[PDB]
Amino acid sequence: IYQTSNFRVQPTESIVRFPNVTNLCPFHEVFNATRFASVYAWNRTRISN
Amino acid sequence: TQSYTNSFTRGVYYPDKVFRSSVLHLTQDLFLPFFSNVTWFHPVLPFNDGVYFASTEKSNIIRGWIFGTTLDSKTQSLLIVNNATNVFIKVCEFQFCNDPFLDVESESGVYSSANNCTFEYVSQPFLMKNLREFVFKNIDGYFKIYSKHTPIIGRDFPQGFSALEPLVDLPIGINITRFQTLLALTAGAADYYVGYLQPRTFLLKYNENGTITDAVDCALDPLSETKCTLKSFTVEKG
Amino acid sequence: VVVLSFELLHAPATVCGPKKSTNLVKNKCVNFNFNGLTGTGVLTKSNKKFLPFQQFGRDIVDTTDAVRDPQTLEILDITPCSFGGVSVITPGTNTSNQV
Ligand SMILES: *[C@@H]1O[C@H](CO)[C@@H](O)[C@H](O)[C@H]1NC(C)=O
Ligand SMILES: *[C@@H]1O[C@H](CO)[C@@H](O)[C@H](O)[C@H]1NC(C)=O
Ligand SMILES: *[C@@H]1O[C@H](CO)[C@@H](O)[C@H](O)[C@H]1NC(C)=O
Ligand SMILES: *[C@@H]1O[C@H](CO)[C@@H](O)[C@H](O)[C@H]1NC(C)=O
Ligand SMILES: *[C@@H]1O[C@H](CO)[C@@H](O)[C@H](O)[C@H]1NC(C)=O
Repeated sequence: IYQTSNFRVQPTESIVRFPNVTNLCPFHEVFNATRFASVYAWNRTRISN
Repeated sequence: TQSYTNSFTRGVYYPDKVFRSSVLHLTQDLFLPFFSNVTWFHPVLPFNDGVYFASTEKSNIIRGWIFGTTLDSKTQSLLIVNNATNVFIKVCEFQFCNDPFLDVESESGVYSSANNCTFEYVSQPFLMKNLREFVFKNIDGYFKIYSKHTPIIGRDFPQGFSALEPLVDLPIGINITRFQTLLALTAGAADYYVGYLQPRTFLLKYNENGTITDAVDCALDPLSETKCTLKSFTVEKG
Repeated sequence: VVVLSFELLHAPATVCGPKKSTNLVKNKCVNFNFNGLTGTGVLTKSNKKFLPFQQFGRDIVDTTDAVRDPQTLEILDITPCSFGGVSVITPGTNTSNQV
């Protein structure tokens, strides 16, 4: 009797389970505002986190 | 004002978020040495690695905390106020008044004025004879905070064991070399204590339910070190 | 016109795009990823009593054997898929060829 090799059951598929998505950064209001004042006086806001 | 007392077996918190059942995990982290020497206050206090703040403050008198470099409107600071419905954590600057007492007419009591505020996190009040224990830790700018509420009746600083849960891990990183307390309004019943954590080694005991029920310091006395070496709570003759 | 500068610099980013997910399959060998916990095995239903801040679970030898799913907060066991050795039984090739 000879011990030759090994033996395994292969995986079927793949799964990814990142948590719920929320706290979407605000970007529509910048695009959907109907006015940007002027090019010499523009509105800016910092978006982060 | 300062009267001192021993620390007994207090100030143990969950080191990580891993669930273990009926094991004995030997942990290496910053902790409060057993039978230490705390200062009972009846001020200027530095911040080297973390503190154990245990204000019983029976009704409501003590509230508020200031952390940072200069504790003024010059360098970034921190605030924590939890009254009855909301708690605020402002990371902006505030010059300091003469006393850390709240005016209760809106803000001029504890601090001077406001400026250029930034990220704010809110939550439910941290409150849920009324013992309150907190541990503050700032490592690589996550500002770990731990807490445990035991309004049960004991002594002014009794014995007993209670593990401390985590509470929040705010993404911060301001410089916190010094801090100072706050209150609302010296000869008052401002019963609270301080004490610095220390890099040590412990032996925490978990139960199948998942909660720490006992622990043993590994540098107190020879028997404790023997227990840690054997990784057990019992030792046979030898 | 708007200038949406995507500055990425020494300060931590903390501003990244979203991440989608897939379904949960139980009682089947599979690969998985739970917020960055790679590994393969069979996911079943467990009767453990996590405290409401504990994510993993570990044995006496530090092998992950429990996970709390992010979307739905329940407990799943983890058992690695089957493996073992293989031996071949033969008579002499001078005799026969069956095994
Ligand atoms: C604490 O420090 C004081 C001196 O500050 C010392 O007399 C005392 O033995 C120390 N330990 C305890 C338990 O009070
Ligand atoms: C933090 O502020 C203190 C003064 O409050 C200062 O001595 C120290 O150099 C600053 N930086 C660090 C890294 O502690
Ligand atoms: C606690 O303080 C905040 C801000 O000072 C206030 O909005 C809130 O109403 C206070 N809580 C109660 C119960 O009044
Ligand atoms: C607050 O921060 C802003 C921007 O960093 C700065 O212009 C201002 O001088 C600071 N102080 C006050 C009192 O606003
Ligand atoms: C953990 O929870 C189970 C189920 O309620 C309970 O039977 C057990 O006593 C608990 N463990 C304790 C209280 O140490």
